[PDB]
Amino acid sequence: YQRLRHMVNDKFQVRSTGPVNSLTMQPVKGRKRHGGIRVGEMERDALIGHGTSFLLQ
Amino acid sequence: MDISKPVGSEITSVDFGILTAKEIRNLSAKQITNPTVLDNLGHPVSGGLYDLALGAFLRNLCSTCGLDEKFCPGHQGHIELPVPCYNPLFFNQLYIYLRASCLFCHHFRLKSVEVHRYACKLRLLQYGLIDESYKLDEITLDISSTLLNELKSKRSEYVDMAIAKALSDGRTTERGSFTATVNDERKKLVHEFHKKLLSRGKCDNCGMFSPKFRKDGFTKIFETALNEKQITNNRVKGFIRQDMISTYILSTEVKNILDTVFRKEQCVLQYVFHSRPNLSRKLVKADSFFMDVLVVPPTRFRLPSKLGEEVHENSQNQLLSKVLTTSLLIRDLNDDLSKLKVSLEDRRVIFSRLMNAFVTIQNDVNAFIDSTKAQGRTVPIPGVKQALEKKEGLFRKHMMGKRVNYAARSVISPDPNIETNEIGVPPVFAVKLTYPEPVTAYNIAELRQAVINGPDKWPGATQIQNEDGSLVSLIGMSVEQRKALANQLLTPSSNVSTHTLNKKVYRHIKNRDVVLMNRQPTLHKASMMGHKVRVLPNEKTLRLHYANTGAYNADFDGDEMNMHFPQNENARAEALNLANTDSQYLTPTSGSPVRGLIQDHISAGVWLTSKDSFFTREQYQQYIYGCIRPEDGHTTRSKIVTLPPTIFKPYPLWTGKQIITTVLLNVTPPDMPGINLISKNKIKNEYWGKGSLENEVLFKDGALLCGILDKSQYGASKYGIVHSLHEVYGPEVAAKVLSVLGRLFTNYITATAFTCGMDDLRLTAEGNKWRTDILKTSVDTGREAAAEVTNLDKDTPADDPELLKRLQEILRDNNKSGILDAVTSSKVNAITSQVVSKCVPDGTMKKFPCNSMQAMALSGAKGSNVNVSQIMCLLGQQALEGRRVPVMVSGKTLPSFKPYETDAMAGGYVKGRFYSGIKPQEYYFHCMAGREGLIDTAVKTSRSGYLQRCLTKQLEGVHVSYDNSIRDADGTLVQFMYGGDAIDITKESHMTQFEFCLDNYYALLKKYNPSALIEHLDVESALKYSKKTLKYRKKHSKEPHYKQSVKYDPVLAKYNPAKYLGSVSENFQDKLESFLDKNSKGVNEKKFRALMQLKYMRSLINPGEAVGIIASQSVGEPSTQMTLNTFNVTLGIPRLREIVMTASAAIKTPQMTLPIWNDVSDEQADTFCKSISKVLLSEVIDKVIVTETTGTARSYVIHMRFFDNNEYSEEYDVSKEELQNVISNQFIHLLEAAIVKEIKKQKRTTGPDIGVAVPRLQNMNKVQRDRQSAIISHHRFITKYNFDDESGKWCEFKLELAADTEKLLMVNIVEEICRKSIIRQIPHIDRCVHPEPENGKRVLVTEGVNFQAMWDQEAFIDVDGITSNDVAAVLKTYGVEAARNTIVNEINNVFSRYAISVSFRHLDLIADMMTRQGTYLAFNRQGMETSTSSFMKMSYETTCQFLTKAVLDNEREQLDSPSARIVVGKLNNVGTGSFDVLAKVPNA
Amino acid sequence: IFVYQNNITPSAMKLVPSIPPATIETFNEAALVVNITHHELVPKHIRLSSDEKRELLKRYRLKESQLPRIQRADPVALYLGLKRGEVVKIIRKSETSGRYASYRICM
Ligand SMILES: [Mg+2]
Ligand SMILES: [Zn+2]
Ligand SMILES: [Zn+2]
Repeated sequence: YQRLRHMVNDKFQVRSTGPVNSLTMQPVKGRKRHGGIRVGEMERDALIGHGTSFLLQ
Repeated sequence: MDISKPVGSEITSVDFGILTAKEIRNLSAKQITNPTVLDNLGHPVSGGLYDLALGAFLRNLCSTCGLDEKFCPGHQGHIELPVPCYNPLFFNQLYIYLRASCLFCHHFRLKSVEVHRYACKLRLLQYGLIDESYKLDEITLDISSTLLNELKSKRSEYVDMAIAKALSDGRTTERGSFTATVNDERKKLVHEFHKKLLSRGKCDNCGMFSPKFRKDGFTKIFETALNEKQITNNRVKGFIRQDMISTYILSTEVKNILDTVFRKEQCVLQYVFHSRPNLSRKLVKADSFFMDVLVVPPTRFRLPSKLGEEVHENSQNQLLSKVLTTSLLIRDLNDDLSKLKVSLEDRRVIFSRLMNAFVTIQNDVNAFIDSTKAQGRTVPIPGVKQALEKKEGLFRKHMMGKRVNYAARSVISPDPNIETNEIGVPPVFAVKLTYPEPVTAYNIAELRQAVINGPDKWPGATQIQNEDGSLVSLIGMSVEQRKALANQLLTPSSNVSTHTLNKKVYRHIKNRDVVLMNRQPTLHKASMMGHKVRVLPNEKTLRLHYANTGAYNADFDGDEMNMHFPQNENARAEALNLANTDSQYLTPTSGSPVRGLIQDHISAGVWLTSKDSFFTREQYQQYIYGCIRPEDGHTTRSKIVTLPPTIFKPYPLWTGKQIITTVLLNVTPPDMPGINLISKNKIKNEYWGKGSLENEVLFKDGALLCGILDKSQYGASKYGIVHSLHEVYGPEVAAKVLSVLGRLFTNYITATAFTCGMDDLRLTAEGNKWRTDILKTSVDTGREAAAEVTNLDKDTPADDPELLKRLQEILRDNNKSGILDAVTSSKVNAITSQVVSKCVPDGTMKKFPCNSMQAMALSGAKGSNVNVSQIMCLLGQQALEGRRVPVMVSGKTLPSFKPYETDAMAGGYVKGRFYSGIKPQEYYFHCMAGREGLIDTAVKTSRSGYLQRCLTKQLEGVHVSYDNSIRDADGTLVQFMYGGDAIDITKESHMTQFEFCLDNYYALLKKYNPSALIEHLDVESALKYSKKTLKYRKKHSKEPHYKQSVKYDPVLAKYNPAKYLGSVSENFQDKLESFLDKNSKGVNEKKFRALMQLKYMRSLINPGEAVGIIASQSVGEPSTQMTLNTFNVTLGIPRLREIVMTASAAIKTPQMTLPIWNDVSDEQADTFCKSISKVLLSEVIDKVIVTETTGTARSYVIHMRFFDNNEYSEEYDVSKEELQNVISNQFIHLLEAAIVKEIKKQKRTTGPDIGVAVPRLQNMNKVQRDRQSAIISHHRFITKYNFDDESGKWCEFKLELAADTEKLLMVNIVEEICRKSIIRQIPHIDRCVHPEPENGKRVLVTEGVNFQAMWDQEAFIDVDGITSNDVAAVLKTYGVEAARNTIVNEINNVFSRYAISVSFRHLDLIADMMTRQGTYLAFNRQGMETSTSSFMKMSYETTCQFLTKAVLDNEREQLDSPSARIVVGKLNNVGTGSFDVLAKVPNA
Repeated sequence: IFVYQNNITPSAMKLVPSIPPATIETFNEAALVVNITHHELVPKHIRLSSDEKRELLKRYRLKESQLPRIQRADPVALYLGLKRGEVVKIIRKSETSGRYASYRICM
């Protein structure tokens, strides 16, 4: 057996309330910087899909 | 968001308009005049971009609101432009109005009556009355002013009456009606108006010509001088003026021209610039297109970017400073202009100084707004347009999508010990993720502990929010302070201004919380479900159960998942009742399950439920409690009930199937009866020995009495045990059964393991003998097939010289090699199938159930019989891109094999298996085929990302209304009923499973409790009507659809399905009645009918359901499975793109399906195919001999040697007479034109230019004589023309050229014209073929589209059944409803080919949306143009362009589209937002 | 109804909507060779009365334009001789519900 060099849990992160960009006032990008997880257009579409308006809000 | 902080005011609508200079000057906090930003020392300079009046900056307080950098919102300032500038966004519009106006009377050059006609039509369109706008054109009486003014009066009278009449009724409000079709009619008119405006040259009011205005890329206009004809026209029309009493043009001159024109033509422009009536009564002024000032955004949005130590200057400040430098310079130029003047004459310099001043400030203004409109600087700084469209754009990157708080990301790890509805949360996340829990009397105990525990001990609390609004962090505090604050949580508020409020505790995420689990890409809503938090100690990864693997399409190969922690109870309720896992058992794509156990559990079940599996009292009870724990609420009886043993004497023993009975007996409700189901297994009875019935899965009163349980029962498979339980007992019970079975099989695999080894891969000595004997016949097959394709009798030897020459002919042609490959492959694959059928399983040493390799393939746990056969028998023929192994120019497939080897092995046929090993030749061939697949995964440009994105943006608003109809975001009707029956796909499964429903009558009657509904519905109205429609339907059964009765329409059209029992789809009605007739079986046939009627009632789609998104997700998500290439017509994503994304009128493969009659034979149809197929001259010619002889004149003897007359007449249906006409009329005229063109090309360019660089690579009859003489008179170069009239085999003609024409390549010239000459062609059709009858229907497939031509072939084709794939062509001839039906059929063909089932309810919705305008609109920028929401449009693409169109319309965004609501932070109107919640209060 | 053979003069085509309330409809005999409403993909289109339209707009609380559209120049719309505002009832066979009644407004 061979042990592969990669430590897969390198992108392991958690954010409650971290720093925000001045213009958008939205969580700033950066795992180590206590950054936010992006909820993109597809996740927006999925939250519209369930008809779950408060989850989207 | 704080629930303690409610908001009383709300934004209901957004109005788009232009800021006036006067407006900006008043609101401005400070006038910006200085280009410098900082004074010395470091303080902001007064009158600069960093002035403190624009807000708090550099630890200084704001000089306007006085607040610091945190609380100061920032303030807008202004730059005073020394000269007006064209606003870049509205330059194109002001340009249109400048070119359209007269420079003398200062009216538009179009006649006043024509202008008034547009103003009238546009006023009527402000209100929703299109019919009236067209009826205005009917109002009709070089024409006198007294007559034309009466026409304007009569037209204005009709407009005032039509508005008032519609205003009296509910046709239009005072604010005016506005729909997409109304918008389409407005957009058409405003376009037509500007087109008519620009077309007029000479002014229709005063006959004088105006000088034409030209433009460049940048905002700058020039005036082209008039021609002498137009200058003399100005002179003769100069006297009539008296009785009434290229050069650059400055911005001021243009503004002054438009100022008067916008005053004089105010009436039409009032309706040209207002989408709805102008209730504000504002004047439409020209200065809206001009900028006399520039607003300076607050310092807050122009802060210098800090990256580590370096503080970088803001790019907007840089562009603004540039505008400030130019402004100071023009102020000096105007000051010097003011000084001096007596001395003038040479005024060409003062205008040149002015032109520079104007073009410089304009460029600086342009550079700030839109950089792609400014001059090139030696990458430029991005403008505000560029800021809104940087990449995807501000709307897409920061509004439609956002980075969020209270969220975590981690690699997922599998876990069978957690519930199927749970998520294993690491304690790392649990101590950081908090919920704002308000402290009350009922939870003071729970939160006091959390407060004491603090932020590092779970379950704790990171913070405490007091009722005054302040926050107290528990992070730095010791156990002593935390204990003190806990005893201060429920203290009454002294302040009366906050007595309403109570303290909040920001408590750690507990085991009762909801979380949103997300696995990207989120192709369908099942990839974003709600999970129950289960904090697992000593964990560093997110733990997920195997039942969730399918929906997320997540494999534990180092995958990552996003965890979202919603922060309020309304968001909690949604994640627990709507988006929760259990409510996502069935996908809306096909209504089939996406939840079930995956591998060990399937293999465990086949063993546990096997007859051989017995268990003692101790063992049996252990397996029960092992998976069912009453303390964890798994039971429904508060005491574990146990069945008696199946064996009493000698020893008490329980069967394996009894454990499955006991698990159901403790998880299903006691009040309801046991499940009754007769299903089947994946494992055939033959495997379980003689006379076994172990394939028949039998459940009688919730007891497994026969058959084992496969992937077909507790996997994500339809009509299995879990699905049957889901239908009878609900989603919560099915979830419990899945978790219970999941535990049972995990525990069973721990006590009784499952393994795979070499013994499972071996064949017996008998079985291996069979393998070698069948594979012994494969040696002959190679040469046999090679002798068949080559056409050689008695089967010639492998080393035959004629055969080897014949195989070479095949090698050089791609088509010929294809015939050889397909024949040899089919023959060797037949030998493969024989080996596999004989050896597996009757020849395997170890056999099922003990052969685990065999077991896993049969159970559906993992692998198939194909993989099993490659392991134990042979790999077979290695197929490469539909064919065999690639062959070299030498005829060798490898250097080891003989050239043109007639052997199966040489072609890639592997006789070897993976157990015994594969030979090096076979190894290399396997390497080819193995890699071939990975190469396809690398070269696959087709993506379902953009296809789904285009559908979702146009369908987001589309949902189910409370009136059961499918309505868009703006209230416009898309469908009158979902799929025409209003059924939820996630319910339409057992609705036709009548036998199932009958066997579970009392179970379902208790489920669909009618006792609490009988008083709310009608039991006869619809049922009576259903009989009346069935009566008229049976009367016209044999009659065609056009002759069918239209007296009574469907029962669903007249009676609400949720209020009238019996208002069911005629499809369901026919199916239900047919079951009661064909099956005569204490349940009556009448009481069963009522239950099924009630089941349909309870299967209705809920009002609010986002059927739009669901439809696009149901077309998008499975279109990912068709990313692979073809194994003629366009398939997969490219074909789906031709329909949905581009709505192409020019399809790649246009076809026509012609249904042939019964009276037309197979020979007659093939003759008919030839009659329509395009015939070229090339197709009938065998040889062309050109005898170039130079004598006296270049003589060219062109002899056309065709194929035999009977040969081409039987192969193309072409006569000798038909050949004569084409050569004598078309071919010679085409040949003469080609020779003349070649003579010119020879004399034009003598050769390429040397030294100059070229672009980089990367005896005759009397009748014959009259015919020849007539052709000589019609052709300038021919002398002779003789054609075979008797036999019809040749055509000879002599061509005479000049002595100066010299050398020419006639053969190549002739060749090219022959394949260009058409003998017979039916317009737009290339070839008509005869394929195999499709599902029993005799049809002909055309490679072209022309209906009118096929209409003439009524004797052969049924003109009422002529199908076509081309949607636009169908729409043009047969109408919108026919095109609509073509869209639903064609999209279905794309999915049916890849064996993917998509509910027609989705396709019908998509088609209805494409045909909403009566045309064929695609899901793209073009189709979207006719949509109400400008915000939805802005968040799709060309944000500034759609914004410009919105401002010019003076549009009101009603905030009714999902996109618009997200933009303004309003709650989405879909699902939970489709209503309002009001509280009932008792006191008056 | 005026059934022409090959083509109509552009000057003659202007005389078509010149005499209201009388309406003139032109059709090419080559285009009338086969009836389009007889085709399997063309459902039964029925023109509704001013009262039937009035009732439909009430049941669904619709505004004329808020409905699915049929072009005034659509082959079926030209066949039934539809005018702007006229609502057409479409009885279409579905492979989910069977007979289904949908509607379209001619604009
Ligand atoms: Mg996998
Ligand atoms: Zn301030
Ligand atoms: Zn004029």
